[PDB]
Amino acid sequence: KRIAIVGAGQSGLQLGLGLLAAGYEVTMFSNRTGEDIRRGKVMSSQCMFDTSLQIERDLGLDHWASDCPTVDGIGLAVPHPEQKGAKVIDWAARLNASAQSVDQRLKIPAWMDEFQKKGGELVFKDAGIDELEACTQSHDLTLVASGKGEISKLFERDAHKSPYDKPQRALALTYVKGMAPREPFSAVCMNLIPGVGEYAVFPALTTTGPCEIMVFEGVPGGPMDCWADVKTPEEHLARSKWILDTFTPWEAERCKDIELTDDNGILAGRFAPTVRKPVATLPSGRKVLGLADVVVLNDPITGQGSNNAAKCADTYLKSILARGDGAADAAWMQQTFDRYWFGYAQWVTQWTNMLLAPPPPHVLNLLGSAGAVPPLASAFANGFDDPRTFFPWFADAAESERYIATCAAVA
Amino acid sequence: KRIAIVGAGQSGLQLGLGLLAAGYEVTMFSNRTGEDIRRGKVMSSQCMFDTSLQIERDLGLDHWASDCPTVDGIGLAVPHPEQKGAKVIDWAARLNASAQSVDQRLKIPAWMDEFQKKGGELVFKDAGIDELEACTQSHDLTLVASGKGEISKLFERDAHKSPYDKPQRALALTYVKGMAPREPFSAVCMNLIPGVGEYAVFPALTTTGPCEIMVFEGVPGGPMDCWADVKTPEEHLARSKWILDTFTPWEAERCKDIELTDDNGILAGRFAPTVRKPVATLPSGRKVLGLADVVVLNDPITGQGSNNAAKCADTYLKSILARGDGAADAAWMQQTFDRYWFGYAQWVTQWTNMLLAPPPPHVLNLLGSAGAVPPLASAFANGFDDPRTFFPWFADAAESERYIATCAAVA
Ligand SMILES: Cc1cc2nc3c(=O)[nH]c(=O)nc-3n(C[C@H](O)[C@H](O)[C@H](O)COP(=O)(O)OP(=O)(O)OC[C@H]3O[C@@H](n4cnc5c(N)ncnc54)[C@H](O)[C@@H]3O)c2cc1C
Ligand SMILES: Cc1cc2nc3c(=O)[nH]c(=O)nc-3n(C[C@H](O)[C@H](O)[C@H](O)COP(=O)(O)OP(=O)(O)OC[C@H]3O[C@@H](n4cnc5c(N)ncnc54)[C@H](O)[C@@H]3O)c2cc1C
Ligand SMILES: O=[S@@](Cc1ccccc1)c1ccccc1
Ligand SMILES: O=[S@@](Cc1ccccc1)c1ccccc1
Ligand SMILES: O=[S@](Cc1ccccc1)c1ccccc1
Ligand SMILES: O=[S@](Cc1ccccc1)c1ccccc1
Repeated sequence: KRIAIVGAGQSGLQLGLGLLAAGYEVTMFSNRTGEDIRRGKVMSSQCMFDTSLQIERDLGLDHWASDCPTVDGIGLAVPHPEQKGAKVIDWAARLNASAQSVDQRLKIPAWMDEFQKKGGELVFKDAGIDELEACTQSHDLTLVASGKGEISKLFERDAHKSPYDKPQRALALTYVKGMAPREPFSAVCMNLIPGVGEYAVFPALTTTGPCEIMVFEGVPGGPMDCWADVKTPEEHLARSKWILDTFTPWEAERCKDIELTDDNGILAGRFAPTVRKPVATLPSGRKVLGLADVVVLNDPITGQGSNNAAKCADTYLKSILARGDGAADAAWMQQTFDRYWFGYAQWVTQWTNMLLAPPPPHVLNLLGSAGAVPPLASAFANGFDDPRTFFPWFADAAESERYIATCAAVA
Repeated sequence: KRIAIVGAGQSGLQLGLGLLAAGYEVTMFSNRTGEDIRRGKVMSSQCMFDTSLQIERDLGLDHWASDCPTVDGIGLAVPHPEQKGAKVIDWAARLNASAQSVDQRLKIPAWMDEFQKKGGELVFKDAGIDELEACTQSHDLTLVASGKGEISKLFERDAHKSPYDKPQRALALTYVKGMAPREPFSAVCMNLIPGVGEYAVFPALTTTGPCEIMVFEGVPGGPMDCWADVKTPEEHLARSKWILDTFTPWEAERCKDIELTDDNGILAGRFAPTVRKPVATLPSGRKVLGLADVVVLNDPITGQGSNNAAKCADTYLKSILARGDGAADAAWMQQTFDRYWFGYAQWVTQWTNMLLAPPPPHVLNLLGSAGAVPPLASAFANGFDDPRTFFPWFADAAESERYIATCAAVA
């Protein structure tokens, strides 16, 4: 009934807090102080859809639900190749229930505070193998929940579940104040720039209050792979506006008076999508279990990492509670991951990895048809809450045409 | 905020009770009295796994949880072709959480009583088109939850989702007292008789207390398609013992003193697996929405119909609550079904329909390997709680060999 978790992030803290509430003793390692997280760089755009939000609600952890702006739909626009400044696709659909984006700079430090208040043992150290060897002698189970930290590479890359070994997009985030609110409802406003990349923007809550988060993804080497020469926050804001002016002038109209929320409300980087084997064996021969981004890491193009992290921690918590006094051996660890992967994450991952590649004709047809077939637009919007619902019609041309027909018949 | 439901069965009553608890007005049509259901023929073997049981718990509807025997694992046996009376495969695995089988003869009438007590309007009539036309003028939404009743055929068969148009098994149930309990834990004891059929048995709760339910499925025309000449309860019990004596003598050893729980604790029949389109249009042009077995009907070989019914009613209830004052139009109806189908039921249905066909070599290899690889046996057992977790390794030979390797590595 003693659990150790290395890494104080979304999944690790959600799990630790749920374990404490169930009467477990929990040790957690953090490599940063709460205040340094609050005031440091942004980490995510963390748009969480209703199913993930509800996992938090059910643990009593939705502390910002009233203050965080709701995200009430999804929109998709595509520039018109033959009409300057216009869109050839431009539609939106309401989400059946609101999404919300609460800055991890707010959430993770507040959850660290709650974790201590509820009796967790928070240990401050940049943990390595030595700490894992110690934890595995004093605890019944040790999890690594370290996200994109270097220690995550202790787990073996799963080549068969990882089609990519290089970054597929150049990423940037810009948190801003002063953006014209979307009317008549808020949305994830997605912009697909063929052969170039993607821009998405939606309202969120950060450390200085409500904002909007601009999310940029660029095909590497293309016109939106444009962050290498950006060296200051001012240059970052300027490059953000330049992208909108150049590729999505309809969005630039909302941005005449935007400012950064704070100089650390910016990010640029890239990584290869990666799936890893969940059980790592230490030099001693003892074993540790990987959680969330340690074992399933996706590009943010589908906005699923934090959703995955909440759903992964829920599955792992349920598995721990069901195990009782049973051994937390490698078999149990593997079966816990397997339920997450085969039951859910394989479909999130396959969908995301397909979207990173150039869209085949049947996908462009789906995106266009959604603008004239509102049930299909709704299927797209609410698929973000459970990407299993995209299969098999998103990936297969013949199935896509059947689903368009089903949607048109009830429009 | 007025909902009508035609058919007082598992899904219809679960949904109606959840709607009443959320403040809706609910009208329900039943074609039988509660007492006639209690004392009539059995309808199911209704083995419900933990996720389905939890849906009921969360609605406060688990009224028999303490009295119903738990089912704590799954076992699989296959007769040895070259050793008389022996098994070439014989293994078991524990379920991570208990399953339970509460006779629908107990549950449905008790839930009808609760439905009235909680303010539902229970109307007694064999409902037809006229009642649906009336309901759709006086209610905001009308659902058909009539199971295998004739009115279910109002919904159009979905040929593309229905690979079969004929029964694939001859079915029978026998509820008995006096069976030797399984030691050291209870289980769904499955017996696969190659080219002949399947026998499964597990403990349950019926109207005279704890029992075991014998479940027989026979390839049509084969040795276990053997119920046509059975005309009395005594002949039914005798034919049940004959199957065990002939094909599974190890199970017959537990059955030396079995008796029927009651003369109506028997069933024999068959049906074609069928998927239907969820929106039916009445002569008036008004529309009704199908629920559970009306739109997704599977053979019982995987024991999923009641599980599907609980999960379907949960999805539909969530969709209704999220809709608020939004129109309950055909688009919303279709999207509600689509989330159930693409998110979940398509995988239950594909798995079940594959199992009805003769097993390919890689499946026989999986079943044999599970006897020597306990993590793989556990994957099989707990897959019954969420059949999504069988994909893609159950259906594809190359993926099956990868998963066997994953399991063996942590054994
Ligand atoms: C640009 C960007 C945009 C995104 N947008 C979205 C979005 O809109 N929606 C969405 O759902 N997801 C989004 N994500 C993904 C989401 O942010 C992550 O998937 C989520 O944070 C995963 O949670 P986790 O618990 O696995 O890791 P994290 O929350 O990253 O936590 C890991 C923690 O462990 C710490 N750590 C690392 N190494 C060690 C060590 N050795 N010892 C101790 N601590 C250590 C790290 O510092 C970090 O604090 C986005 C990601 C990026 C990069
Ligand atoms: C032999 C057998 C064994 C099974 N074993 C299992 C098992 O182990 N595990 C499992 O999970 N599932 C099992 N099932 C499946 C499970 O019993 C059903 O899938 C489940 O009952 C579906 O619930 P439902 O609400 O859709 O329909 P039901 O529970 O069948 O309810 C439909 C109700 O509507 C009534 N009705 C019909 N027509 C009308 C009308 N015109 N007006 C009013 N009322 C009407 C019917 O009389 C019935 O009472 C089994 C099924 C069979 C046949
Ligand atoms: O992370 S962005 C995905 C993206 C889109 C466009 C340009 C960059 C990134 C997101 C967030 C929530 C829901 C959907 C998308
Ligand atoms: O309905 S039986 C399936 C079956 C097996 C063997 C012979 C007949 C039928 C069941 C119940 C719960 C879980 C698994 C199987
Ligand atoms: O990839 S296309 C457009 C796009 C996707 C994600 C972020 C930005 C743009 C898509 C759009 C909606 C639903 C599924 C896929
Ligand atoms: O169809 S085979 C054997 C069998 C299945 C179902 C009812 C009786 C026997 C199987 C066994 C376990 C898990 C998946 C498939």
